[PDB]
Amino acid sequence: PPPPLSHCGRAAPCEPLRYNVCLGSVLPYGATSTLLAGDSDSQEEAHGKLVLWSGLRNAPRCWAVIQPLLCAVYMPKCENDRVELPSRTLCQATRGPCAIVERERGWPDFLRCTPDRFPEGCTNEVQNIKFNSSGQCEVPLVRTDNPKSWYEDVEGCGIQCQNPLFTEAEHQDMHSYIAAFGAVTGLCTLFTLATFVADWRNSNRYPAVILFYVNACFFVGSIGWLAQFMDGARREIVCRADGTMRLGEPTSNETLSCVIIFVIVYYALMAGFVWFVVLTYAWHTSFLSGKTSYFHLLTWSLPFVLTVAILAVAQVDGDSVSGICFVGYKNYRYRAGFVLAPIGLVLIVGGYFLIRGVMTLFSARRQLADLEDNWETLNDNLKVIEKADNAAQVKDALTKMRAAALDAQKKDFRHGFDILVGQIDDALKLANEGKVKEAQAAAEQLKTTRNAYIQKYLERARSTLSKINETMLRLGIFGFLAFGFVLITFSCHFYDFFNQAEWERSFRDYVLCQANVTDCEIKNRPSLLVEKINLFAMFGTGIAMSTWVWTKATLLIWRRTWCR
Ligand SMILES: CS(=O)(=O)c1ccc(C(=O)Nc2ccc(Cl)c(-c3ccccn3)c2)c(Cl)c1
Ligand SMILES: *[C@@H]1O[C@H](CO)[C@@H](O)[C@H](O)[C@H]1NC(C)=O
Repeated sequence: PPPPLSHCGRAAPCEPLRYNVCLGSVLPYGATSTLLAGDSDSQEEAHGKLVLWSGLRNAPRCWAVIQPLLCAVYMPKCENDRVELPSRTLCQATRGPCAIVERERGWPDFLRCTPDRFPEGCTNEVQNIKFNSSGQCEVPLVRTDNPKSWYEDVEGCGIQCQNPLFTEAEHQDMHSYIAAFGAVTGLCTLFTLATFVADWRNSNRYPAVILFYVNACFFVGSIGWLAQFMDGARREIVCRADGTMRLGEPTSNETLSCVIIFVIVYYALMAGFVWFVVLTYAWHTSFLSGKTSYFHLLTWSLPFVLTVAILAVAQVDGDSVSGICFVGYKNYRYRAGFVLAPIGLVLIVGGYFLIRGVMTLFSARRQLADLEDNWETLNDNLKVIEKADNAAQVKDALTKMRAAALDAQKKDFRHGFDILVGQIDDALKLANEGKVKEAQAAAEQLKTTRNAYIQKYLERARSTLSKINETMLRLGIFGFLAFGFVLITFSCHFYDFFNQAEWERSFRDYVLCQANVTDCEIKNRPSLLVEKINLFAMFGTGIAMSTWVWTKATLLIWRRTWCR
């Protein structure tokens, strides 16, 4: 029994302990003092302050070091009218893990590690006392030892893998939607690819070959989206090794599984849009075999660059609702710059080719509509000269035929119309002179020039309009239909980015309030039905482009291979 040092003590009247327990541990000493605790001026009041301090049970790292400190200040050892001052080593041990205390409320003057009221080289009785109460994390926080997993300053607790803003039943509902849409797309797109490889001889040709790689992109995308449906795959792709949600991937000492599924989904998504722009450019140029090298470069290099960029900045995060890893689930700025930015460009570039595509379709359609209008004006006015008996009537119909000839005129075509124009002038002089018989005979000469040379150009014009009937219009229908779905996808990704500033605030507010309790309400969360609309647009194009081989010719392709 050695006598303790003068500086490690403080002269105080020692009153007996009311409670024989401090924060779930027995006390050996009998007397205490309420002067070390500034706020407390009674033992009952000290226990009333200790029960508020015990609210730090959550966050084990702080709770493990604050328990011997709180008992050394509020319920300390008092013997021979002197209270034991707590050692600075016991005090400094809290400064680090209990950094949350300084931030949330701030350390009081009596609980600050100053050389006075906290001296060095002092042996405490609380140091001998062992506390077994620790390791408590309030859900949605899960107990983890990984420092790169601890949510905010709550050292010891990390954010759980399952999204706390959505229920277990709601997850099941979204996963049922992804399974159904994924399987239908997966089977439809594979069928198209199987039909294309079966007739590869004829199939590897523009513009049909474009749709083959389009489907290939939607097939790979389906594999990545359906990957979560393997036993325990969703809680391997989206969940970290400790059980926390995956963030900032590629991260150190963690399975590549997350960035694998991200690369498969995002790359096949982006390459699908570059192949869409190729399809729209093909519909523009239809009105290309030597450009195959240029097509395959941009469709596989540009998405590669964007994917490598995301992996370099490490912005791959995982959502339990989607069941896949993606760019910018946490930091939406990186999502907009890598999802809305390229999808924004494909609507500008791809759309421009669809606009100039219909522009040329209706321009060439108008050319024959105007030339057939002038053909009838010539035919009807010739019947007027035939019907006419007056020299003024013949003169009137020839002047109408002359204006219609010049209107239809605007080298092989120019030479032919000059003969007709010249013949009208030769006929016009006869009408001016008063001759009706000679002018009517001259009009019949225009019929022979029309019936053998001008007729051939009209026949060639009507034939080109019949060329547009099937494939020329089919590619356009698929191009506009795909554009529609891309416009839906853009709107859904934009809606998310728009409200992600408030959804971050509401997610943070719900997790931090549930961290401590002896009700918490979700302010606002992202709309799942809008996410279902996005998946309807994504998988919708997958099935919509799969209908290219939905022709009568493909039925005979499968019948021929059946015999083989
Ligand atoms: C509240 S938060 O943590 O900011 C958060 C949480 C979840 C999301 C979110 O929308 N997740 C999600 C949930 C479900 C789906 Cl299907 C998707 C999706 C849709 C289309 C393409 C790829 N993934 C995405 C977002 Cl943007 C933000
Ligand atoms: C629990 O943590 C919140 C901050 O997330 C804080 O406002 C609250 O005071 C803490 N509870 C206790 C009892 O200290």
